[PDB]
Order: sequence, then structure tokens, then C-alpha cells
Amino acid sequence: STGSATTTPIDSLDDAYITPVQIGTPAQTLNLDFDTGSSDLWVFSSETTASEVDGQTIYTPSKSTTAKLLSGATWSISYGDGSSSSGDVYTDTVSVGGLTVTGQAVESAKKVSSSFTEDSTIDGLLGLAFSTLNTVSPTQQKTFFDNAKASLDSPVFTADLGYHAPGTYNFGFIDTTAYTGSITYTAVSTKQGFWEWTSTGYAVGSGTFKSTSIDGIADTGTTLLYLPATVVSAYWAQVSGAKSSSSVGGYVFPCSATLPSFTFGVGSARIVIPGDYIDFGPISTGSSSCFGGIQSSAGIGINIFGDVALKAAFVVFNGATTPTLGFASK
Repeated sequence: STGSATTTPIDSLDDAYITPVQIGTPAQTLNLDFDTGSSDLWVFSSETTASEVDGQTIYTPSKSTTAKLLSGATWSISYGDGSSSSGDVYTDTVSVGGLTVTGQAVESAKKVSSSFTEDSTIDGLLGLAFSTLNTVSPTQQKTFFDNAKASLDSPVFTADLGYHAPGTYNFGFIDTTAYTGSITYTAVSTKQGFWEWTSTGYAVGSGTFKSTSIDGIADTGTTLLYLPATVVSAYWAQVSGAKSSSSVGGYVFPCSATLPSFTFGVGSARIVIPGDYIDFGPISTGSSSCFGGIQSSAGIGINIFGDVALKAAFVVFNGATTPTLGFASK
């Protein structure tokens, strides 16, 4: 089997992407944030505290003839941005782009943090990291991909995120028309539960490539590119007037600037992020200070190849017995 679904930016900045997901019988379609940095499929629901729902579409398990409470199971998650959610668990039928999994754990939110409430466009998350990170207790549950894997034509999914445009998540096949050149594959460590890999270096603009190992994770659920302070300083030094602002929370730059590209290495291959992908717009409405899309990871503990980086590539998440990642230009 295969599946193919369009993923759409939630706003004009590409802050996140939503993909329609069919849950239950008859189908309830929710728009979920596919997140290769986490491993829970959780949804706004009829169980979510009413004051914490503000425009999201909810899953109502009592209206699904295939929903079953997973007795005793609870979940609770905290994300790298400080947001969180928790609740109980049903199993139900879940379909993405024509690919159906029966018995998928659907984690129903009883509580969500304010950032989720405040984003009416995201009805939940669909985690695509390794199932060892799933938070369901006392019996950890499998991701949608893990459950689908055996049925897929090939045990892979691909992320093709758009710049200010829709893109595609495919399951079970490589669309060889969706990228240019060849795909370069690179080793993955699953030791932390992430799609963790080592970039071979970077370049700023038309500058020389610096060969240096940068361990990080491929994370579709993180907007920006978070890299070591040395790398980030080297990038922003090429933008007149750019500075790190403690009050804003990162590097800012004059909105009148033209940003240089940023290149990262994948083996001997190179992925070029155009400068315009690094512009996240005014820090507040009407400001002439703009927020940078490349930020320091120094306070995170891990480097994160988020959407800024991934949307410059066609990315293969190869879930074979020994997982690997693939990157192609597009």
C-alpha cells in the first residue's frame, strides 16, 4: 500500500504545516501537524476542556463506531517549545492520503497548553519519530508509520514541504518526479528516539564550505533551523545590522536586508537554503526588525534541522531495519 497527502502552511510564514487525517467511522477529518520530532498522535477532542478549545476541529470518539477506549492508558507530553498536552487514549481507524491503519492509538486531549489553544489551525499532532518516544502509559503505543510499515510497498515516508506553498507527505514510495538530481542517504542514530544524523558542514552565501560534523535531528514539527552558536554567528555576521537580542529571544535583522543563502552538507552533497527562507518577518506587527530563521541551539541541547532546512529538500525517512535519511534538492 501507499498514501499521499498534501500538507499546507498554516500561515504566511510557514510556521507549521497541516495535513488532513481521517479518524474513525464515519471519518472525522482533522488537520494535524506531522512531526518527525515526536511520536504521539494526539487530537483535540470532545474530552478537551472547553475553555481550551478555540476554533479547532475535534475528534468525538463516541460518534465513531470503530473507536475503543484503550483502558487505563494515559499520555502526557511536553515539547521543546514549552507547550504540552495530556489525556486518555482510544484506538481507532486512521487514514492518511488513502493509507489506512486499523487499531491506531489516538490520544485524546483532556488538557492542552495555551499555545495549542491559541492556534485554531492545528487540530493535533501526528508523530513520526521512533515509537520509543511515545508517551502512552502504562503500555507504549506505536506511531502511525510504525503501524503502517509492514503494509507499505517500501518502509519509507517522504517530506516535501513547500516554501509559501503546499507540499506533500508520501508513505510507502519515493516519487522520483519530486526532486532533481539524486538522493544522498546518510546514517541515522535512533538512540534518542529521533531521526538523528550528522551533517558534514556548511557554507554562508557564496562563501567557502566549512567541513565540520554537525549532529542534529530532522524535525518537521520545528519551524526554524537551530545550529551551534559558532555557525549561527558566522551566518548573521554576513547580514548588516543583524544582532542577537536577548529581549526578543534570538537573532534579529533589519527587514530591509537581503539575506544570504545557507548551505548544509549531506555526505558529499549540498542542500542550499535560499536567503528568503530565513526571513520570518517583523518581530511584531509593523516593526522593521525581522526575526531570523537560523538560531542558536546552545540552550536546547541538540541541533534541529527544522522546516527552514527541510523545505529546501526532498527528504526520505527510510524506516528499514537500519533507518537512514535521504536528502535531494528540488
